[PDB]
Amino acid sequence: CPLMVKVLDAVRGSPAINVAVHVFRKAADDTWEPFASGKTSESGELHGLTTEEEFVEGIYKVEIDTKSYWKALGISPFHEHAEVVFTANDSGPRRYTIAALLSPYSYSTTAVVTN
Amino acid sequence: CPLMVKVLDAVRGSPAINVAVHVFRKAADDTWEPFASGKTSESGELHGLTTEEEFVEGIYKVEIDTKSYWKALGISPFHEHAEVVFTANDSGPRRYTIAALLSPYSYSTTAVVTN
Amino acid sequence: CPLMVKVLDAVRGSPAINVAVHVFRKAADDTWEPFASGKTSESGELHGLTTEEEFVEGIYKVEIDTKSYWKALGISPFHEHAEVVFTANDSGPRRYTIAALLSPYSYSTTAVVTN
Amino acid sequence: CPLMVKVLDAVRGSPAINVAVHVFRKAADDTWEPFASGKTSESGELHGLTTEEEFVEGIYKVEIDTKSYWKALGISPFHEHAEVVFTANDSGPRRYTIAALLSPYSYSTTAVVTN
Ligand SMILES: O=S(=O)(O)c1cccc2cccc(Nc3ccccc3)c12
Ligand SMILES: O=S(=O)(O)c1cccc2cccc(Nc3ccccc3)c12
Ligand SMILES: O=S(=O)(O)c1cccc2cccc(Nc3ccccc3)c12
Ligand SMILES: O=S(=O)(O)c1cccc2cccc(Nc3ccccc3)c12
Repeated sequence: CPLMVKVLDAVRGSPAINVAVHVFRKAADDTWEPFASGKTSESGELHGLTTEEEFVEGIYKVEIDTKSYWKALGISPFHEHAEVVFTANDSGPRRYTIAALLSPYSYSTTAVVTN
Repeated sequence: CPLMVKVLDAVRGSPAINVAVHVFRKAADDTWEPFASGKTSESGELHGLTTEEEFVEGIYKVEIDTKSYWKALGISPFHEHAEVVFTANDSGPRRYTIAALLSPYSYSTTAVVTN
Repeated sequence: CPLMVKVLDAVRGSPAINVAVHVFRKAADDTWEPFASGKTSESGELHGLTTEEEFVEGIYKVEIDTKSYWKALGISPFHEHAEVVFTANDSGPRRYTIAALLSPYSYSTTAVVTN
Repeated sequence: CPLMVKVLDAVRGSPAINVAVHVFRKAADDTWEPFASGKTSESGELHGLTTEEEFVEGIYKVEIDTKSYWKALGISPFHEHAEVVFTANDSGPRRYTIAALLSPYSYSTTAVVTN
């Protein structure tokens, strides 16, 4: 599993559960092509988006539907979604964990790249 | 000034100077149309992107070109850029300050909205 | 003004107003001695804590009373307070801006140091 | 395991390994009494600090020696250490994960409280 997404709720101090995540890969004509999607689990995690074979070098975009999450909690948010755009590899494939720390008017995003 | 962007370097503890910023607005046909652009000053701030008249209701994307910034400092960062996507002025005109806190493998973004 | 504190509310996207701040300095006997205190203004900022003359070299602790802030807004937060502990002026006098970004179960803190 | 600490390096996008962590419990006379300590593992995690039996309600302080971490990497940091001060329980015991996201001049800290 080369790509994992994790989402935290900073208001409740909990995993952000059932958050939709859409992954896109940048095509040769500079457009965003749908690549993978899912929703975070009870632990706020999303695994099995892709495989090592399919996760080739290139620019990827991870969109996290933060607005719908806050809407379900009855809390007015600022952002439409959180966006994480990055180049897969320098490098030689390894494991990418993208984490998103959510607040209604702020978010932090981190990348842990491990062997 | 209804839209301001501020960028901080969390490695040096200093304003992030000369950071390129591109702003887009979502058109009726669902495409991102160029809206405004500029670079942060010596104080890490970018003003004068737009006017109250031109800053109508809509969905805006603020793209902060973080990769270029880090590379010039000799750092190969994770993200291509920081993205901040939000609905603006849907309850009348407001003033928006978008701040970004930059690390090579992480960023935080905040919004302060005033009436 | 060599020491400034700024506090942001990440739930409301606004300055955190009337937040109590206590500053301490480490004495030669290793105890924390009261150095200065105040509360953030309507802009979320606290100035005039000290002077260049009184702000000598040493280890300082800035205690930001975040729990009291959240409770008044009807929120039971995780942290008692945010702490920021740092050596100051060990390479000559500097100006320090300490910022805190507050969420109920998370905070970020930054420092901008200028000569 | 009622108390877990996790430390991330935001410059390298990696677990922060071999970071010293000291835990204190607030005594009746308002002093900090040493309670538990350790160093983060290769995964940047510290488990087995305490037991459910010993981890009674009260105020705790988790000190993360961030300065020594950056020093070993040859990077000049701002903070002496990161401090996380919190009340264990409202509530009825459960699991506390304290995470710290480290940059040389900034840190974020989060709490995930789970059943
Ligand atoms: O690791 S934990 O805090 O246990 C954690 C537990 C459960 C869900 C999480 C979701 C996103 C990030 C986390 N960690 C995190 C926190 C701060 C910065 C980066 C990642 C989550
Ligand atoms: O405010 S200051 O630290 O003075 C600051 C000074 C200079 C440049 C800054 C750029 C972006 C954000 C800041 N503040 C900030 C810090 C944390 C959260 C949100 C905004 C900047
Ligand atoms: O700069 S602004 O967002 O205008 C801002 C406006 C009003 C109050 C603020 C309080 C603390 C930090 C800020 N900025 C900040 C944001 C991110 C990182 C560091 C500092 C505040
Ligand atoms: O969960 S991961 O990113 O995989 C992660 C992996 C390895 C070490 C980590 C250390 C601290 C926080 C993490 N997460 C985190 C990130 C952002 C906010 C809160 C916690 C760590």
